[PDB]
Amino acid sequence: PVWKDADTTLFCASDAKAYETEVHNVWATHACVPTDPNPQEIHLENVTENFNMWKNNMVEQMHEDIISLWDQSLQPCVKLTGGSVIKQACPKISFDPIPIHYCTPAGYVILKCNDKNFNGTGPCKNVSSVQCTHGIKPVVSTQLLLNGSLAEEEIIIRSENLTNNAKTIIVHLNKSVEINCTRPSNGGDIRKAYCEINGTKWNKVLKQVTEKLKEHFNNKTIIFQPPSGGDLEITMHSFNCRGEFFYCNTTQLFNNTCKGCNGTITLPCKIKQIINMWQGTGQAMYAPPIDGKINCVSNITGILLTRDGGANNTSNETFRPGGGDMRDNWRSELYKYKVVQIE
Ligand SMILES: NCC(=O)N1CCN(C(=O)N2C[C@H](CO)C[C@H](C(=O)Nc3ccc(Cl)c(F)c3)C2)CC1
Ligand SMILES: *[C@@H]1O[C@H](CO)[C@@H](O)[C@H](O)[C@H]1NC(C)=O
Ligand SMILES: *[C@@H]1O[C@H](CO)[C@@H](O)[C@H](O)[C@H]1NC(C)=O
Ligand SMILES: *[C@@H]1O[C@H](CO)[C@@H](O)[C@H](O)[C@H]1NC(C)=O
Ligand SMILES: *[C@@H]1O[C@H](CO)[C@@H](O)[C@H](O)[C@H]1NC(C)=O
Ligand SMILES: *[C@@H]1O[C@H](CO)[C@@H](O)[C@H](O)[C@H]1NC(C)=O
Ligand SMILES: *[C@@H]1O[C@H](CO)[C@@H](O)[C@H](O)[C@H]1NC(C)=O
Ligand SMILES: *[C@@H]1O[C@H](CO)[C@@H](O)[C@H](O)[C@H]1NC(C)=O
Ligand SMILES: *[C@@H]1O[C@H](CO)[C@@H](O)[C@H](O)[C@H]1NC(C)=O
Ligand SMILES: *[C@@H]1O[C@H](CO)[C@@H](O)[C@H](O)[C@H]1NC(C)=O
Ligand SMILES: *[C@@H]1O[C@H](CO)[C@@H](O)[C@H](O)[C@H]1NC(C)=O
Repeated sequence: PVWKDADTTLFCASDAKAYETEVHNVWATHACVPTDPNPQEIHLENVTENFNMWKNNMVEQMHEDIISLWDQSLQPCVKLTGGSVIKQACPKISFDPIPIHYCTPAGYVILKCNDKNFNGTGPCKNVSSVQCTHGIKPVVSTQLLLNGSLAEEEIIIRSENLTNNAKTIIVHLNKSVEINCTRPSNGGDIRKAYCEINGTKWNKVLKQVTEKLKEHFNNKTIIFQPPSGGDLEITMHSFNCRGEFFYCNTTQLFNNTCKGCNGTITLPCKIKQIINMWQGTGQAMYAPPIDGKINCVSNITGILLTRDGGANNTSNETFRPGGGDMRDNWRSELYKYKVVQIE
């Protein structure tokens, strides 16, 4: 059985619950099938295959799915896509992502790279074939990748072209770092929140990230700086928790000084009603946050970085956190997968 590289229309599988009102469950109930009860990958003996996580149509297909899911599930009170102003009801929803499997139709298979040091591009020497990917949670965020999978050996640097500073860098961690975010109790500032992180763990992992980046940039000095301009979605770590949009200041995470800084790091945050959408250009206005304690505990599993340009003539490389193109979030999980057509 031989194959060739090809794109095709995939379908999706999930474990959505019948009567759950959570928006991810409802969308999967009507747009996905139940997950494969007996999956078994086929190892391809002595096969080496090339992959390119930055040129992978699975990413675009997942992007279209998550756009469609958010479009049917989140209802803003006011939607402003340039000039036009749509007003409607904005009930609060139940929101928590569930795993989605992407699967091939007849005549196609997914090749899976099992190399534990695979960086996302180039050859792979331990290859298997599957009918479906694993369950991928579609977490929308900027700056930090949340609730993903971990690199199995070392910290992995991913980029389409590291020399080109316009190309985003995905840092894939091998040890997750918890981020615990709370909008407490109540009143009438209901938007003020905070995220707590173990500073010992975070600064240890950041140290390891800098050393790994030194390996790629001629043992140069590595400097982290906060973003340099942009809207709040770019300059802040943005994510959705229980349907509410949190914006968190990550200045204390990207400080090169760390000494007397081994305690809990408290990130100031705020819940925003007016957000610049990631699906398409436009603003959306939601209703004020629900009452009660709003809390999310997540795993930081990767970091999105942009390297500063114009530093060739210096001894430093400066890196800033940088989300915005949600495709890279899906890429960080689909990197090991590629679709081929069974000849
Ligand atoms: N047309 C194809 C395309 O690629 N895009 C369409 C338009 N986009 C955009 O304008 N921005 C800029 C905007 C700031 O100005 C922030 C956008 C963004 O990340 N928002 C965002 C919202 C909520 C959450 Cl929870 C989140 F984590 C992120 C990217 C998205 C990119
Ligand atoms: C290939 O990958 C598998 C995981 O699917 C794992 O046992 C190991 O990393 C490799 N095994 C062999 C026999 O090469
Ligand atoms: C990934 O590995 C390939 C070798 O297969 C190499 O050519 C490429 O530059 C690597 N990229 C990074 C970011 O390490
Ligand atoms: C967080 O990470 C731990 C180990 O790193 C893992 O066991 C746990 O399932 C992760 N939590 C989530 C929500 O993925
Ligand atoms: C993670 O990777 C780094 C190298 O980048 C290594 O020093 C460290 O020991 C690894 N941690 C684990 C838990 O494997
Ligand atoms: C990578 O980027 C650098 C700088 O933009 C460029 O000189 C080089 O040709 C690029 N390599 C590829 C394969 O595009
Ligand atoms: C998260 O933080 C809240 C308040 O700061 C605390 O009550 C809760 O126990 C924390 N949970 C974890 C898992 O750290
Ligand atoms: C913080 O991280 C360190 C090292 O990972 C760990 O020993 C400690 O239990 C964690 N929690 C606190 C409260 O220090
Ligand atoms: C984050 O906090 C620092 C001070 O703690 C402040 O200077 C900075 O403006 C804040 N970030 C944003 C995007 O407002
Ligand atoms: C990460 O997973 C935990 C457990 O499933 C969940 O409570 C949390 O809300 C998730 N975080 C995000 C940002 O989806
Ligand atoms: C900066 O780096 C790029 C890619 O490595 C190179 O093409 C360019 O000549 C360098 N310096 C300047 C001043 O352009």
